[PDB]
Amino acid sequence: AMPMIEYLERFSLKAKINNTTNLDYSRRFLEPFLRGINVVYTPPQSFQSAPRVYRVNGLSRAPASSETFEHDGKKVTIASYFHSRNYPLKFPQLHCLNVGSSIKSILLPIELCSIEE
Repeated sequence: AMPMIEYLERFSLKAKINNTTNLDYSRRFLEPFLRGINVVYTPPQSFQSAPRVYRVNGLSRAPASSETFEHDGKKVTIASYFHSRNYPLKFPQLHCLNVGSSIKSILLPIELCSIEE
């Protein structure tokens, strides 16, 4: 598993990667580029889930700092969602990956995604 963040830094930015770097604009322009890819999502062990390969429809219309999602009739934000799940996000203020389907969109920051070499 090659960290998708590593891919972004080396290939997408050609510079330094971080939330302090303008990966936001890279996120928005890479949307069609990632639309139709497969990534291995490495879940924090608080999730108790196995590294799952998700099919990327694309990227979310909003950054994970603003993106709320319905989980059991309750909406929370992905930034706080991972943070309380014992995974402090390094890219919380950036767009989240949209995998799965239109009916149920799995939104996960590309920080936790790895690309299968």
